[PDB]
Amino acid sequence: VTLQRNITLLNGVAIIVGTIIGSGIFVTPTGVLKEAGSPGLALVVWAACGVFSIVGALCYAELGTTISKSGGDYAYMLEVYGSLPAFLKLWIELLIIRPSSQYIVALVFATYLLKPLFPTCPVPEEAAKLVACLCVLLLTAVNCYSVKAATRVQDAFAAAKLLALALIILLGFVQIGKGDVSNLDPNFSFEGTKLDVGNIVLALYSGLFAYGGWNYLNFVTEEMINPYRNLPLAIIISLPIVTLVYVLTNLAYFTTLSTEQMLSSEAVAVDFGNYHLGVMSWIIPVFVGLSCFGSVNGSLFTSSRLFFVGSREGHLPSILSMIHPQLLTPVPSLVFTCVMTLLYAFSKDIFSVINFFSFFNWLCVALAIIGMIWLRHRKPELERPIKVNLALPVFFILACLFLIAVSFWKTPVECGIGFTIILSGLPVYFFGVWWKNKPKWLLQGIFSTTVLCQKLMQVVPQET
Amino acid sequence: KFTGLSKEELLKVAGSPGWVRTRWALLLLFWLGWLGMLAGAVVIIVRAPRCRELPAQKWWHTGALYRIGDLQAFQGHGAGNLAGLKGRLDYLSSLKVKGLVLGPIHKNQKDDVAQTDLLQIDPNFGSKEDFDSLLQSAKKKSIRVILDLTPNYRGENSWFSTQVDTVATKVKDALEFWLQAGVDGFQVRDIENLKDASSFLAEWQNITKGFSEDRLLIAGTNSSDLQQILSLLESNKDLLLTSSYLSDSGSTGEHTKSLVTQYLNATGNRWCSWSLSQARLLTSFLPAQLLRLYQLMLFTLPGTPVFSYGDEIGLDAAALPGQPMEAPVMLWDESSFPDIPGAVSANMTVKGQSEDPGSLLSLFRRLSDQRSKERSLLHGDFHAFSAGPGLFSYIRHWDQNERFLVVLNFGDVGLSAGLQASDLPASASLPAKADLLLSTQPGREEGSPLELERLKLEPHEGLLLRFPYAA
Ligand SMILES: CCCCCCCCCCCCCCCCCC(=O)OC[C@H](COP(=O)(O)O)OC(=O)CCCCCCCCCCCCCCCCC
Ligand SMILES: CC(C)CCC[C@H](C)[C@H]1CC[C@H]2[C@H]3CC=C4C[C@@H](OC(=O)CCC(=O)O)CC[C@@]4(C)[C@@H]3CC[C@@]12C
Ligand SMILES: CC(C)CCC[C@H](C)[C@H]1CC[C@H]2[C@H]3CC=C4C[C@@H](OC(=O)CCC(=O)O)CC[C@@]4(C)[C@@H]3CC[C@@]12C
Ligand SMILES: N[C@@]1(C(=O)O)CCc2ccc(OCc3ccccc3-c3nc4ccccc4o3)cc2C1
Ligand SMILES: *[C@@H]1O[C@H](CO)[C@@H](O[C@@H]2O[C@H](CO)[C@@H](O)[C@H](O)[C@H]2NC(C)=O)[C@H](O)[C@H]1NC(C)=O
Ligand SMILES: *[C@@H]1O[C@H](CO)[C@@H](O[C@@H]2O[C@H](CO)[C@@H](O)[C@H](O)[C@H]2NC(C)=O)[C@H](O)[C@H]1NC(C)=O
Ligand SMILES: *[C@@H]1O[C@H](CO)[C@@H](O[C@@H]2O[C@H](CO)[C@@H](O)[C@H](O)[C@H]2NC(C)=O)[C@H](O)[C@H]1NC(C)=O
Ligand SMILES: *[C@@H]1O[C@H](CO)[C@@H](O[C@@H]2O[C@H](CO)[C@@H](O)[C@H](O)[C@H]2NC(C)=O)[C@H](O)[C@H]1NC(C)=O
Repeated sequence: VTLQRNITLLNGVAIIVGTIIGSGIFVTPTGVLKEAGSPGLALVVWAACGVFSIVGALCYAELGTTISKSGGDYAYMLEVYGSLPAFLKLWIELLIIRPSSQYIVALVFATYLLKPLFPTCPVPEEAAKLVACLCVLLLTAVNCYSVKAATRVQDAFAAAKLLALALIILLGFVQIGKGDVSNLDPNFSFEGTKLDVGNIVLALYSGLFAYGGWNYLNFVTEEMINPYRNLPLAIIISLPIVTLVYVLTNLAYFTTLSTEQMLSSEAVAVDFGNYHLGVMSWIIPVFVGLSCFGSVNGSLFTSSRLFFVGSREGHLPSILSMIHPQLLTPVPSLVFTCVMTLLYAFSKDIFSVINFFSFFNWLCVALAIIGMIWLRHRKPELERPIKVNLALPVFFILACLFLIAVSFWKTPVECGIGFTIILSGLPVYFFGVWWKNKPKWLLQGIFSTTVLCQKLMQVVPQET
Repeated sequence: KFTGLSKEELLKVAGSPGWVRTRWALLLLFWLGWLGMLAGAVVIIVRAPRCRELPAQKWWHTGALYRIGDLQAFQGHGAGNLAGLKGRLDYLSSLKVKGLVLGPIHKNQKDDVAQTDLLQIDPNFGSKEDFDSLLQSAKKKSIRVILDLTPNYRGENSWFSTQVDTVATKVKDALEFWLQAGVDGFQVRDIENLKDASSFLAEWQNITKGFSEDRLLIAGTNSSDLQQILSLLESNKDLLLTSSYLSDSGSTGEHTKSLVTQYLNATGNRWCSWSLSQARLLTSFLPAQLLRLYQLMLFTLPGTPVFSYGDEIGLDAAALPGQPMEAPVMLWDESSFPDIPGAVSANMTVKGQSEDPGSLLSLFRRLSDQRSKERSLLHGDFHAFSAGPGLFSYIRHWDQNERFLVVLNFGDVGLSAGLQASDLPASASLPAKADLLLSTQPGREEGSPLELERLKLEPHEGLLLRFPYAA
């Protein structure tokens, strides 16, 4: 009774495309304009974040072919640095990182779905919260039913994302096709290029939100068919597509609108559709709403498989990683990753949890690649189907150190608050994993609630 | 297997009836809770009120207009033609003005009617191939150009005290000719000397709107009484009309409040034009301590504000000798006025005031940025309320957007606010505290929330407090 591999090459391309292309190409093409000023340097920022994500994805592709276990960026830290750093990453990825991301994308789905009922006004907050909590509860029940249904949802909505962005691109091409230039001039595109770079870094920090999720196929290996071919082939097909679509979307945003109406807009795609369609412009909010529907599916699919593997190493309770037989789906882990996401519907302002843990989110990717280089000069004989040309990891390590160095010298305010979360996660580690010689007051109670949930969900343990 | 059963004994135990009933009941309970939450979201969405439709504004509803009377006195000697006007079109984009009322540029000799043609440009301002070049260069910066067509702008009677209707047929023939060249509106001044004025204005309005609905027609009187203004506006009502209605006071705030509220109540809350003259500066009527207080009022009242050139720097024709008051010289830099080299200071120039963050031009730029952006100042609703002896306090509020509260102290001695509101509808009532966006005098923290019961106004001070849509 195992997890019964189903993921093809095209399903992986769908997972990466559908998880990456979510809200950030619709709710962010401004922040880079308000901290970059000129429309040329914003395109420079988007292209730079694209190259950064591509080189990091190639390093993770050769990592995932080297080690080849699920729970990527966690299994690698487990094979390199031991038990305690792997638990600390797993702990704050179970507490904060995944249930905030899924809730934020579900909320953006609900807001841009209810936008055509409230055209120039605000959507009521307990009506959008209660639809965000329906999206997660429906996708966690679709994922608990079958795996191939959950992969059919993902590539249907990945096709919908591309057909919704291609319409915006071809609407921009016929706007440049009628010979008028509000922006994108040859010599008039750099007026207000904010220099100093001091304000720029903040920018590079804003354009990387739309590229996040490129390392999510590494969580769901051991479920691909022929992974040594189909993991890097699904990465290098998916990710250069995104960095091209992300610049052909922003420059088409720049042909129609000007810099004074973009900076005075809270929904750039809605203001694009209002000018280029008029009536029958309601399809743009519902198509940027369905864009955020396929990004919660692809991130609930991998978050369950992360806590699956976190329990096989003894870092979690063993009720997780118990497969339901004849459905062959991790039900008690999907219930957990749904309940943790629905717990963030009590937060009023959780958009500022991004600055709290942006330093550790890149410190893990730095630490994984330092250990990747360290493993090559320590165990220099494994089956390596794809080896990377070096000094791209050397570039990426110091680039992630440059991205973490602006968290301590520019805005060091909340990083000390964020560090206390990890050091409060440490005694949880000691109590849960390290404290053996356990008394029978607690161990039999643990066995009793585990067999209770086991009889309730009808799940059996794994077994090669 | 690890801290639980294995497959065999689990399917042995947990396959009994009752244990199947519990999990089927829990699945049914899950789906009933989901269909309860969906209907809850539906009846929350339906019980949200509505939100209002935008009122389909024109381009002159969006910001201010800028009157340039004499073209030579705007630049200076030498480059006092239409080609030199093209170089200033980014300073006008700094002011965020939406329109430009160019002065009369046609060929007017003097009081001879037959030697006055409105279709031909006088050669001292340029030619038509410079004029459409200026028009196409101003269309790039989102600035519309309005052409003044007052015929006898060099004599004393502007409508030729001789033959009457013949000089109006050549205005009727010139509207069509200049509208195809691409101007965005027209202005006629001094129409208290025009015979059958209310009949001619309706004909010219129907000609101008019969071309496009993006076309303006401004009229100007020297009248100051309300019943003579309302007589011009009873047939045609899309007409902008600048006059000297607010010019009279220069004084206490009760009279200004009564003038604004009586005009807005008599005209039925239509789109009006707020001004202090038809061709004159603000310093012709106001002392120099009341310019910042009037600039805050003219940008926050429900209409189109119309200014002359030099009103942003406080230009004064009675501060420099040897200049006509109908056309003073624009002080761009320290070398602008050539006679008496040293009479012009540094705080009286454009570039000397573009550096000070507490200047007069720095107030104009902030207010003109706030007016053309916020929906409560674009098409909000006006409500003035009662206050202390010498105050003018009002509120703008559109639908659910960020509300605005303007408090003006026209008095000479200081006093408190005393904002006994008690009169506004529930969508715009006062909170217990509000922000501070702006003040016309230094000595206050711009951004920090005050509370609106210990509000104190020092002499000639105005405040621009702000508060959102709440209870
Ligand atoms: C929500 C419903 C989901 C449905 C499925 C049910 C799954 C249950 C979800 C439980 C999630 C727990 C995740 C975090 C667990 C960390 C502990 C751990 O890894 O144990 C492995 C360890 C592995 O046991 P094994 O399964 O026998 O290998 O688990 C345990 O022994 C029991 C741990 C229970 C933890 C309950 C919460 C305790 C929080 C910390 C309490 C304070 C500790 C320090 C005391 C002094 C404080 C100053
Ligand atoms: C507009 C949005 C916000 C509302 C929800 C979108 C869809 C209307 C929902 C309704 C139920 C969902 C899915 C429910 C389960 C599957 C069954 C699936 O059939 C199978 O192949 C699996 C069956 C099996 O394995 O036995 C095909 C349709 C699909 C993806 C459904 C497609 C449509 C989904 C995503
Ligand atoms: C807070 C936690 C500890 C409570 C967990 C409650 C679960 C969310 C509930 C909801 C519905 C319940 C179960 C209802 C019946 C079973 C058997 C299963 O039935 C089948 O579809 C298989 C039969 C077939 O293949 O024909 C459906 C899913 C499942 C595991 C469900 C798993 C989740 C249960 C225990
Ligand atoms: N690019 C996406 C898109 O839809 O645009 C596609 C899906 C995806 C997957 C992972 C991801 O990692 C973000 C992250 C990493 C470490 C610590 C915090 C956060 C964080 N995520 C947030 C979401 C919303 C508001 C604040 C947030 O802070 C971002 C995105 C967005
Ligand atoms: C503007 O005025 C003219 C007349 O002064 C109106 O045009 C007339 O319309 C009727 C009905 O079609 C015709 O029979 C006349 O020949 C027209 N007279 C003209 C063109 O001189 C016109 O309706 C007015 N505009 C508006 C909006 O009412
Ligand atoms: C507007 O200006 C005129 C001239 O400065 C004022 O005087 C009028 O002048 C005309 C001849 O040009 C006479 O026919 C009128 O009788 C004059 N008016 C009066 C009241 O005697 C005119 O008064 C000004 N308008 C206002 C409202 O003050
Ligand atoms: C200003 O508005 C008020 C009420 O909205 C009008 O005042 C009324 O006028 C009628 C005569 O038309 C009187 O019989 C009422 O007693 C007045 N009521 C009040 C409360 O004053 C007034 O007419 C409007 N102003 C103008 C110029 O029309
Ligand atoms: C520009 O600044 C000068 C001083 O730098 C101002 O001159 C002052 O004028 C007032 C009233 O005329 C006098 O009481 C002061 O003594 C003058 N200052 C000095 C240093 O002598 C001038 O008024 C300013 N101009 C404007 C338009 O504000």
